[PDB]
Amino acid sequence: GIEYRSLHTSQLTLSEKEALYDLLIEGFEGDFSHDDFAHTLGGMHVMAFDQQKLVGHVAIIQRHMALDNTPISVGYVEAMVVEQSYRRQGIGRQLMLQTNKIIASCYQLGLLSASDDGQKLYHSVGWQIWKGKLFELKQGSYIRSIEEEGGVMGWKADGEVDFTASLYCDFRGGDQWLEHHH
Amino acid sequence: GIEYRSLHTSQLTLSEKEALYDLLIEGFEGDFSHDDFAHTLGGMHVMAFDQQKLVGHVAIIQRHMALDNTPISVGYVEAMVVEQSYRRQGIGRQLMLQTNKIIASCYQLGLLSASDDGQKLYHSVGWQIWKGKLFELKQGSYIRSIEEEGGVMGWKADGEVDFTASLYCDFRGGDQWLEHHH
Ligand SMILES: CC(C)(COP(=O)(O)OP(=O)(O)OC[C@H]1O[C@@H](n2cnc3c(N)ncnc32)[C@H](O)[C@@H]1OP(=O)(O)O)[C@@H](O)C(=O)NCCC(=O)NCCS
Ligand SMILES: CC(C)(COP(=O)(O)OP(=O)(O)OC[C@H]1O[C@@H](n2cnc3c(N)ncnc32)[C@H](O)[C@@H]1OP(=O)(O)O)[C@@H](O)C(=O)NCCC(=O)NCCS
Repeated sequence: GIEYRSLHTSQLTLSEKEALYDLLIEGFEGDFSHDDFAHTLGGMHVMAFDQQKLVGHVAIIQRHMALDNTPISVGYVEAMVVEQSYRRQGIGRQLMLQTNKIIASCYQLGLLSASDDGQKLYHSVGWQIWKGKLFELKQGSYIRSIEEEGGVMGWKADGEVDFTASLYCDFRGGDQWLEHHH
Repeated sequence: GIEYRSLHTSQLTLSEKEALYDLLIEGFEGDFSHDDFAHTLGGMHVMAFDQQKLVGHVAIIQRHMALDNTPISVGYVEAMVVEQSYRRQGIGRQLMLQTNKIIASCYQLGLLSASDDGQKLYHSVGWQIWKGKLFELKQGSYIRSIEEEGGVMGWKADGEVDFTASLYCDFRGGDQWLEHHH
């Protein structure tokens, strides 16, 4: 069947990294830059394989944030993709359940960014919309990230996380702006 | 001989985590709290083993910082320890060389905190004192971390890192203060 392996970036072979880049480009329909690839590296990769062949991926990146004024360790989930011909068979769900187990063993909180349609998969494995305010650094000072509110979901490993509290994010750059649409 | 394995926190067994806690407490001479242990978890552990037995460790934690106003991905090295009876045989050095290879495959910059005596080991494997200013968040705003300047060393994976530039750190809490000594 499908076999799942969880590997840190440092544990990947060159072959596996090239196959990951291929899966990401194709699965994101060519909207996937060198910075987006760099942005996926440095943490854990949960990967699905059909015999030797990479067919699914999600990354978990460690981030260090503040919940109101208290430090909180975050596992930040990104770059979820399943090869188009392998979709709608539960691989995405399995990737997320493995991801939840990593978060539970390692971090206080899981966070991710999803579109409205995108959210159902995550919600089926326990994720919930973050209700509180979000803040990001802009030219060295915190400013509320209205854009992103409602698009961020979380998953509670540390039972004392208030999803209505304010999160103050670490800097990850990647053009941040508030959309205004008439 | 000594065998080296690099494992993410999520890949450790319960036995291995308990042995890691034991090594850390003993190797840090009982100055090692639950928060200090939590602070070591969530990234990579480079570990040295004598047959089945854990004898050395160092952790690499992903951090996301700003170099002046540009994002920089950091591998933050912490919790280096070798069992006292195994010291002065090159295990510490080997742990650091494995650590440097992780940094080179994953991050733009390695950073760590060392005492004056502590620095020689790191300097023997290419690390250098960060010369620029350091900034940390305090009640939500950046303030210069004078305390820490001179105690932080870096190791350049991304050849365009200016060690005289200002680093703006992510929040990791753990009582921050400037010492004043007469
Ligand atoms: C999002 C994505 C990873 C989902 O992967 P997947 O393997 O198809 O996910 P799953 O199969 O677990 O779940 C997908 C859907 O198939 C349905 N499904 C899963 N297994 C099934 C089975 N045996 N029979 C019928 N339906 C099934 C699920 O019900 C889920 O429901 P939905 O139609 O209501 O959305 C995939 O569509 C993808 O790679 N998209 C492009 C990249 C992307 O947008 N990624 C997210 C970035 S945040
Ligand atoms: C710091 C520490 C990890 C070093 O581990 P180690 O395995 O002894 O390190 P190494 O053997 O690679 O290097 C240590 C010294 O032994 C010397 N040495 C290494 N191999 C040798 C050999 N075969 N023969 C003689 N000397 C040797 C090295 O020259 C180095 O030089 P130094 O005396 O000038 O400092 C260890 O002392 C320790 O665990 N300390 C307590 C925890 C701590 O303070 N950690 C750092 C937190 S930032």
